[PDB]
Amino acid sequence: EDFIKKQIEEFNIGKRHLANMMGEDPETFTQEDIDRAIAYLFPSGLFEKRARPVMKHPEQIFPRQRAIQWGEDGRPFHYLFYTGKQSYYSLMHDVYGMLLNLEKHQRWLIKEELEEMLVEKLSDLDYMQFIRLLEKLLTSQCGAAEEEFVQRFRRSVTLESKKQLIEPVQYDEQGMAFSKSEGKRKTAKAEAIVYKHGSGRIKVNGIDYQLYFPITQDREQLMFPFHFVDRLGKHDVTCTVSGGGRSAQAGAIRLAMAKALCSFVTEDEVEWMRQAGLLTTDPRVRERKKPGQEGARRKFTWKK
Amino acid sequence: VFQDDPYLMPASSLESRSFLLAKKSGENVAKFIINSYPKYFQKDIAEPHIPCLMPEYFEPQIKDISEAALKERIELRKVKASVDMFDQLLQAGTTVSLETTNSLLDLLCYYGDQEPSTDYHFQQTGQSEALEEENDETSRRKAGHQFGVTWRAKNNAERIFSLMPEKNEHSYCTMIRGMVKHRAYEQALNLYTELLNNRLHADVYTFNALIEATVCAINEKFEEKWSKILELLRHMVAQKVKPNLQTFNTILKCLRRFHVFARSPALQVLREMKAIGIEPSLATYHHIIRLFDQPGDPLKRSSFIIYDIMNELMGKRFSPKDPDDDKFFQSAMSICSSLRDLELAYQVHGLLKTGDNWKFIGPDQHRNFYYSKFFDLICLMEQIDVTLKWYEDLIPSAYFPHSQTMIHLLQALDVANRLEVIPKIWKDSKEYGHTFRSDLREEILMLMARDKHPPELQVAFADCAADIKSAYESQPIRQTAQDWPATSLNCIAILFLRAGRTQEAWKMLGLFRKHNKIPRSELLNELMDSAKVSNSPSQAIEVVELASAFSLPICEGLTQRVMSDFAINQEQKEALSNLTALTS
Amino acid sequence: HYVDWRMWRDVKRRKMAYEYADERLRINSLRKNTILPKILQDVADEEIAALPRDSCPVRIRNRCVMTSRPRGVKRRWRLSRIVFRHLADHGQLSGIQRATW
Amino acid sequence: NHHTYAELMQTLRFLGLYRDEHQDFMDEQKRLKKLRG
Amino acid sequence: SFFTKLTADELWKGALAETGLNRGQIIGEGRYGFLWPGLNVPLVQTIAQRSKEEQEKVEADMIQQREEWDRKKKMKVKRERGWSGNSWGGISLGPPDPGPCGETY
Amino acid sequence: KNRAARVRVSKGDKPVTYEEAHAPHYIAHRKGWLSLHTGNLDGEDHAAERTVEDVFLRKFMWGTFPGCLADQLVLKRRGNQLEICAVVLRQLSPHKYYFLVGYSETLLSYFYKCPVRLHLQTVPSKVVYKYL
Amino acid sequence: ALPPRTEKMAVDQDWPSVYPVAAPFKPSAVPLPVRMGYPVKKGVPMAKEGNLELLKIPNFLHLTPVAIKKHCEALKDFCTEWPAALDSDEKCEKHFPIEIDSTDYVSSGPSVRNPRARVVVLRVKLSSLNLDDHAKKKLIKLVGERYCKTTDVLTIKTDRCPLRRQNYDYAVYLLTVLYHESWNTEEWEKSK
Amino acid sequence: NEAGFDDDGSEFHEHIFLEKHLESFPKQGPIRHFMELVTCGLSKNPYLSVKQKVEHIEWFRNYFNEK
Amino acid sequence: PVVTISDEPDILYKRLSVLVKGHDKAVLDSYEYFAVLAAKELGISIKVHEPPRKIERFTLLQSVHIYKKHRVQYEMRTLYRCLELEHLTGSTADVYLEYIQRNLPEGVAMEVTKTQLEQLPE
RNA sequence: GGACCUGGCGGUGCUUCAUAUCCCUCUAGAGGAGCCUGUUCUGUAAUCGAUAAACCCCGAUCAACCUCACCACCUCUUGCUCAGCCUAUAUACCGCCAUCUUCAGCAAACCCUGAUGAAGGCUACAAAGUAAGCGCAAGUACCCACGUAAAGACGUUAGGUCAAGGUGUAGCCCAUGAGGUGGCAAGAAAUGGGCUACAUUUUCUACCCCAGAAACGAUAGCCCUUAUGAAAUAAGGGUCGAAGGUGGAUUUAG
Ligand SMILES: C[NH+](C)c1cc(NC(=O)CNC(C)(C)C)c(O)c2c1C[C@H]1C[C@H]3[C@H]([NH+](C)C)C(O)=C(C(N)=O)C(=O)[C@@]3(O)C(O)=C1C2=O
Ligand SMILES: [Mg+2]
Ligand SMILES: [Mg+2]
Ligand SMILES: [Mg+2]
Ligand SMILES: [Mg+2]
Ligand SMILES: [Mg+2]
Ligand SMILES: [Mg+2]
Ligand SMILES: [Mg+2]
Repeated sequence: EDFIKKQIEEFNIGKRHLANMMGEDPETFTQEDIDRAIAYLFPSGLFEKRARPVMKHPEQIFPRQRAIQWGEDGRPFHYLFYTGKQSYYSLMHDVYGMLLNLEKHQRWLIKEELEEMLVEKLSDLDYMQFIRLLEKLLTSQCGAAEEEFVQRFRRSVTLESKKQLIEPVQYDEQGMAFSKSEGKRKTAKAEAIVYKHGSGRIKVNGIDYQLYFPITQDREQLMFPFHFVDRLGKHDVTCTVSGGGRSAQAGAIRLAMAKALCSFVTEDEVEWMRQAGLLTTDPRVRERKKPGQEGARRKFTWKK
Repeated sequence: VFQDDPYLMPASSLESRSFLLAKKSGENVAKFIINSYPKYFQKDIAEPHIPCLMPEYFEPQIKDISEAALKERIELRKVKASVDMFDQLLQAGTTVSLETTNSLLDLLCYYGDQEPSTDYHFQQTGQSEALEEENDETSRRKAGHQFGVTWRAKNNAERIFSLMPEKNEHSYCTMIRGMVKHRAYEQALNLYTELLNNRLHADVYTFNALIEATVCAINEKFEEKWSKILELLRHMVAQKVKPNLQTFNTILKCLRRFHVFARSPALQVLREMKAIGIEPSLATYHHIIRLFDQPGDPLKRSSFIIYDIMNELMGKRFSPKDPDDDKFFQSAMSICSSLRDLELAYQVHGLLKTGDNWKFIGPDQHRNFYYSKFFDLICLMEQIDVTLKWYEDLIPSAYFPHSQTMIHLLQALDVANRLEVIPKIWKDSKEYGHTFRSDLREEILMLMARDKHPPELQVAFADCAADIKSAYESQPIRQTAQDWPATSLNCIAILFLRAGRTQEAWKMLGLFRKHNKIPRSELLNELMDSAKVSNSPSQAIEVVELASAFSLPICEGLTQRVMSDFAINQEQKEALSNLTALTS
Repeated sequence: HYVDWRMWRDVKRRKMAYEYADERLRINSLRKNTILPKILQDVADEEIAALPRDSCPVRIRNRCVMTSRPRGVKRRWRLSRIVFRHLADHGQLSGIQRATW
Repeated sequence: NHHTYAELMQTLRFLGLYRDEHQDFMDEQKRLKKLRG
Repeated sequence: SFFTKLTADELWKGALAETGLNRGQIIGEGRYGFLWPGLNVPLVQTIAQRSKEEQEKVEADMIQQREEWDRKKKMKVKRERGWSGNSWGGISLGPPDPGPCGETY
Repeated sequence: KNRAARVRVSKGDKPVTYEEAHAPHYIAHRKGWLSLHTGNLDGEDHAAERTVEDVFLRKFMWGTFPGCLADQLVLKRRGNQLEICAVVLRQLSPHKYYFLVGYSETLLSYFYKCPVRLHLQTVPSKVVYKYL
Repeated sequence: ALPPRTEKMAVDQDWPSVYPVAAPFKPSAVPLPVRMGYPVKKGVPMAKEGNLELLKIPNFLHLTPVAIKKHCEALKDFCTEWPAALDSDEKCEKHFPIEIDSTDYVSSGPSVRNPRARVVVLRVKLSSLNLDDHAKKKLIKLVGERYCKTTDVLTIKTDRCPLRRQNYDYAVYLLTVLYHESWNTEEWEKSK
Repeated sequence: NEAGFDDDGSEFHEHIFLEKHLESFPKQGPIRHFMELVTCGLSKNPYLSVKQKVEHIEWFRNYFNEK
Repeated sequence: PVVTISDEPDILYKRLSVLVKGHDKAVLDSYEYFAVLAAKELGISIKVHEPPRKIERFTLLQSVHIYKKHRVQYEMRTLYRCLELEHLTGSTADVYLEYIQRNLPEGVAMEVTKTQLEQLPE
């Protein structure tokens, strides 16, 4: 469209004008630098990242307007026009034909992605039948051409990894070896320093565990990682702690010592204690009272 | 000063002046409302106190008959109230002091027994911009007359000056200055003689007023008035008063009134200036510039003093000293335009660009005249690339081009044969509001249809000519119902033929028949060439018929071309033969 | 020209409290100090209880700068609940969001 | 104070530099009420 | 209080109750009649204010123009009768709407 | 139901602007503020009189540019430089426009006692974000 | 109307010249088709020529990096240099002993009276006093709530007089008369 | 934040040392105790200037005498 | 370029720290860039810091007459950005500080600046 | 009267469910005692409004005077106002909300079906439905994508407010408007919600969880002092040392 063409012209000229006002008057002003330049030029301060200003090629801004499907004869271009779903039915016809001629010889796309590639609205059962035929074609022994068909329809996965990030060993102090990790639970913070050898000693805010933790439940919480990894009296710790309470501080310490001992124990056992549940933060935090209630979830008296 | 919205930009100098005077209207309009109701704006909120933002009180707060009330009414410049209550004090028998009687006669002599004008005076330059090329000698006789108050015999100033007991130098000085300001020159001279008899001293302003009065006196020769001016300066030296810049500038204004015989006295005056040691001003140079530049002088050696002037004046920064320092630049480019000197034009444009000297352009009309003449001269003798560079540098940032310039802007392009720039300057002119200027329209149409051009230039010309025809059609019912010029019709018709807009060309052949305008033989011959291309015998017979209807002496050759070039039927052949028989 | 009579009644209260603040201030301190004799105060008492009952800073009701509503005013903007709601919900009061914590 | 505010609005409306739709209503309604009341 | 005033769009929404009028005015006309230079009278540069006769005559013209305005509201429209007045049975709706297929009825 | 600044849905023929369309829960999530004055931050004194003057400006300029203010104004306030940026339509004559600019330009300066500046922004027709 | 100065404007045209001062957007001046606003379902973010959202943005158009650089060519005129007082805090402590807090609270609108802008507090080191032996005990016992023990700093605060310069005077006067009363030996120092 | 706002060059000894305006009575009296109390209050006043401090003093002086 | 070098030795400003309070972090960090590059070409030593945001949340009623259980809650986001200048000159002060002060943003801008000027005892 | 269309209902059928709701279940309470605070009733010369869910520590994030519109008594007339009115109607309304909603529908414009009736429009191995727009969803706030917030249309209930303010209609302007001064907020009784208890996982003291000792309960009442205020409600001490023995039916919340 002439709209699209002049919008393009205007972006190009305005992009060059954008590098002038900044300082990158050399011709190559990238899209990241464009976002950088408009950020500063006019400060946003709006929570929606679409409600802020923008300067992209009209291509991404304006949507995909489908071309005319018939010339000046009437006479629509695609042969499956009067289905109203030319692209989808042409694809289904093609996939059926490759299944047929293959039988004579012898993750998956989401619905929105398929609709984007076809530029046509689609029913969920239409998507389901397309996926079913495509699975019929991979299950059937197909050739390299129909392999590139299945692979232009299949997309990426982006697998993550769940191995605990091991802290480096800081061979420091005078000549000792330690790891300095962190932990947090219920507004409590604990930075912990664990030396590889030392046969047992904690210095929670300057004093030992029997002084900072008079409660045996707190002492059990401090035992927990060692007694799991069978290294009870074989390392020694020193911990600084702020905020929270008598159990939140102990939990933050427990997490910090586990996340520091990871460097001193093997990778199979750090996986084992992650499975045991000593290497994950506890997201349980206090909720908020609501206007018109008598607590976070607690309500008042009579409502029915 | 103008807003950045494309609807609110002025397109012309007249529109810009209209917008500025409308804004100034809104300003004295808010001043009137706020001073009429000061109670609604007495609450100050800003710290510190901004006395230029608190409202002004114009009503006299002292109602008792007292000299403090006289001082209040003089400070409020209420002439009638001050006169009436001075009469009240005289009736009460209270002796009014010499200083406040002096302030009262100061007010009376400044205002000429009238109240100050309620309009802040920004009128009397309302001349139309269509008469800037004829009769600056009758324009002087009707433009040198501000309708000021003539000094009436037996006014309130004379009554006070007779009534008060002890006459002093300040009172006599103010009386002489007021008489000179209100054109009582002979009375001012007689009062100066009375001052000399009474053994008082006149100050610098009074002596300058006396110089102006002696010159403005009627029926005396320039030699006699010059001798009188020399006598007044001798009296100044004898009274030990030191002359100054405004004294000598008044002398220079007067010798500018004294024309060719006063050229050497101007040089003597400037030499005595530099000898006594007072720096001449831009108004001084404006005065001797406008003296030496007079129409009808066959020598132009009087116009060589402009190069003497600039040779003294490069590189210097100036401060305001005299009222005509803003007229200096306008006068000198009048000289630069008159003598056609690009190097001196550039020289004083440089003197303008030195520091803050741009300020000494002054008002908008002077600015428009200055930049108009500068751009005329740039178009007249500069090379076309630096003319267009000055065009984009000056327009519309510095000034709005006048109607005449448009024509000239073209003549330079026609000389340089850079006719490709015609559509853009046409678009600029239409943006600046020159759409309804018939002389411009005619000029771009001839320069545009003179020659055969490359086809992309031809089709751009077709768009421009289409919009010109659209404007001509879109002028309904103005008293200048300007009939379609035959030249413009012929040119637009040639251009639409050249770009291939043939059907439009046929329609305005119909417009030719409507407006009874004689078409040109070249336009005709192009119409037959188009009819040959289209293979249209009916169109060929149409243009032959129009030529016969206007009885043009080309019609026989056109008919012979129709027979030679088309396969024609017998009834059309008979009609063409009848048309040739009618023309024969 | 005041929104109501009650607003105009406080604008009068405000004014003559502000003008009659010094006299009251002086005698009152003299009241709650322990230096002058028990009887040397009975006199100052008269002056206060006799100083008019429209300047005592006990009758100042921080009402609404826009629409006289006594109860339900937020001091920082001198506005009632629903007027502050109207302006902050139409978006002409800077910084005021909707609390979503 | 409400007086400078509302009385300047009074005077500026009576000078015609201010058009308040509210006073236009009451003006018009009081006219159509004085027609009958 | 000017502060407690409101827009007219809002005053009428309440007056009509249809959810369950300033057009005859020039931009500077005042009761006092201080005819300005940017409004009403064009832009000689002289502030002035009309007299008691020009004001009364102009406002009399305005109130008469209102009266003729309520007349052009309170004319009568003529509806042709179909089978009876207050019926719909012989009422001719116009020609059918032109077809979007470049058509005409 | 919440009825604060929510223009309800008519029949699909109701022109409406970005500002009017967004509801108060989008007040700085999608809309932002129409008046930028500093008083509503943590430590400041005079925010009340800033708002009292704010509603005044909105109604003065509403009654002084009669029926030409397309959407509502942007009363920003940096230094003592109050600014009344506008989006006024293209119907009245420019000399009248410059007049009401000057009249306001000086009258709010003498009411509030500081530099007040109006930077109009003429627009052809009242804009439409969506038809409700 | 008029075809705008945006497409009249070309590249290599000076933007510090185009926008001198801080001013609201003016998209006709702006040669950038910048689009703002949550879009409609099948549409784009709103255009540039009429947005109020593009108006309400502070608009740092006036100050572009190159404008900063050229601005301060002139702004470079007005600065001397510091001496070799050294980045070493002990060196500047040796060279210039005391420290004073004297602040402004800039607001934005009609007035500049923020009374709390008269706060003046003074921090001084006894190891920079150097003339204090048993007279130090005097200073300490005299100032009760000050002299934290970990760092040897005395902090006297004045907010008792309306002006900042006479508050500075009150800090220096109280310092010197505290000093003189500390060096004033008094008759009851021995019966401790 | 203090442009203008001179207060006639108060300069630190008129504001808080009111001994020059104290007008000494016999100092051992409760009245003179009051003057110490009120003097320290006007010293710790930063909102009032020295001129309103001294008219506050003379109010009490006038009235204290009046009795 | 009027300079006017006058008489008395410098006031010796230590640690002129600007605390910038605002409603909008995007204006605050754009301001950070404007001041950081200005101090870079000024020669003056700047450092950055983020003093943590305070939310003033508060509750009002939603209905005009009754229904106290249905309430609205409004909040203020006050964010701070500290821009501390260390080892700067008295002349250096009212030219940089002045440039920034005049080129301050609107309602989302405060410039609380503490100055620690050094001096000799007396 | 006959026959239908649509909707509501059914102590209406089958199936699948609810999960803090439906039951069986789990934890802490209400209902029993005292106190605080609303409301009803009684009372008084003494406001008004809310009044099953969706009123009842509700307009009030708040009444000694003020507030205040109530009452008594006495005064004011172009009255802070080109007046005013807290006069009547929320069954004329704007405004801002409750409720279903702890929902998913509301739908312009077409098209088809019903012999061209009210109306209706389903079958993916598919039989007429296509759909812009609002709503859920999505995107945002807070610590995550989780949870909690916000959000939740059309309409329902002439549901709530002319008393927040504005306001149509009808009324008053010797009045129903304006001001000053002093009182109104008491329980033979009742009920809603909270607070504290009836102790031994308790009580007092240190400590802020390794002791000593006891083997109880008023934030009421009277007295003293203080705070603030012109003028005492609040606060501390003193004194005292109630009823009360973990509360039936029913019910609440998670
Ligand atoms: C007597 N009824 C027919 C009635 C009449 C009017 N108004 C009029 O007819 C008066 N019309 C005049 C003034 C003469 C023009 C009425 O205005 C009313 C009502 C009914 C009430 C009932 C109210 C009741 N409330 C107080 C508990 C109730 O049971 C409900 C409810 N949904 O819970 C109501 O509907 C009720 O609140 C209500 O709305 C009524 C009226 O408004
Ligand atoms: Mg009939
Ligand atoms: Mg709700
Ligand atoms: Mg009711
Ligand atoms: Mg009443
Ligand atoms: Mg909710
Ligand atoms: Mg949602
Ligand atoms: Mg009802």
